[PDB]
Amino acid sequence: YKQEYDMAADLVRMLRGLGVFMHAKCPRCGAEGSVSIVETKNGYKYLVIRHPDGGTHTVPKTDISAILKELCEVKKDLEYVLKRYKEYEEEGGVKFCAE
Amino acid sequence: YKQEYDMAADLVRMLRGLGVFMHAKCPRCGAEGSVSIVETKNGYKYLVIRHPDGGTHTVPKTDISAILKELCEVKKDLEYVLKRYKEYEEEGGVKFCAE
Ligand SMILES: [Zn+2]
Ligand SMILES: [Zn+2]
Repeated sequence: YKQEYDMAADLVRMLRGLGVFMHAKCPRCGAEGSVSIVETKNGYKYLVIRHPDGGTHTVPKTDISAILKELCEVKKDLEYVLKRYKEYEEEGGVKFCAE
Repeated sequence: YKQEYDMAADLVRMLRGLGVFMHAKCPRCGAEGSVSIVETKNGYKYLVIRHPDGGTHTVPKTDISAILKELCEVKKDLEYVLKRYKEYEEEGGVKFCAE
């Protein structure tokens, strides 16, 4: 559980740094909110849901299904964007990385 | 030029929809600003730089080098995130897409 939780937390961290929108049903409230991470003073990152009125709830390590579902959707969106980059370089002749 | 410009504009559109942060040196000002797209009333999407005080400048079709450079950086960031998803699924056993 802790492994799976930290890998999810690590992805959410990376995506949040990029600006990537993520939303999920909170395991605690039932309410929709934004998926984020919090870092304890000791350097451990855990997952939370921030509900649009400010309320934030910790995601239990045994219940990350809704977070994994959203990470799945994000993964597909990023795959699609990269497929288009590949198309525009290989079929379109665009050299995005001038080299 | 128009082809290359529209493919870049199409990527910027997709990334902006995802929330992905993009910044570049404006071909007109010299100033740094955020890369975005604008859509004419007739449905054509062109590229602009929005400078943090509100000033927005059209990017000429013959001068998209700084936009392509940033799209290159974004591409590498997204490749890195997907490499980590692949690692966490294949080596970490995490099934992000429950199926
Ligand atoms: Zn909640
Ligand atoms: Zn400018």
